[PDB]
Amino acid sequence: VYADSFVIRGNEVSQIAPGQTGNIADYNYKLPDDFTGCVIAWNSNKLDS
Amino acid sequence: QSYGFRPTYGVGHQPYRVVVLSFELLHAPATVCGPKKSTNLVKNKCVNF
Amino acid sequence: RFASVYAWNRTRISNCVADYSVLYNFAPFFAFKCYGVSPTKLNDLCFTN
Ligand SMILES: *[C@@H]1O[C@H](CO)[C@@H](O[C@@H]2O[C@H](CO)[C@@H](O)[C@H](O)[C@H]2NC(C)=O)[C@H](O)[C@H]1NC(C)=O
Repeated sequence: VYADSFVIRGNEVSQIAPGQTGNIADYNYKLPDDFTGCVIAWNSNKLDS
Repeated sequence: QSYGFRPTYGVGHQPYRVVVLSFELLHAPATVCGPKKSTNLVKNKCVNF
Repeated sequence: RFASVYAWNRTRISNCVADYSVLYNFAPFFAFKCYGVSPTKLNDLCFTN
């Protein structure tokens, strides 16, 4: 099992998906189309402000 | 380039700490498993293995 | 002064090279769901209008 943790903006919280394209989705982290597993997202505006 | 955050930023610009779990469930030696109690092993009898 | 829903503000777009990647800073973008045209490789399409 592999876990990867980072931070992204709200408009791109759904940008991370297998085969998505944009800035992050193709330049900083992509998920392969056959990726199995899932992503976890929550707001950290209280702390990262 | 700078990726600063301000608490005055609204939804879609607040920081979103994202963690993704990647699995590799396939025919390969198992190391991570759930909390299923292993029972005694039986042979030559039809059993839901 | 965005128009009310009952009288929506329609705009004509003419000959132009429109980059659908610089607009990402123009709004919070709470939801960016899209139909048959995915926004991912949207900058590689030519439209009648
Ligand atoms: C619909 O289009 C725009 C979007 O709000 C409104 O604003 C003007 O649009 C014209 C083009 O049609 C531009 O040339 C102007 O620069 C825009 N601004 C102003 C202040 O005129 C337009 O008024 C809207 N039309 C309506 C509501 O009937």
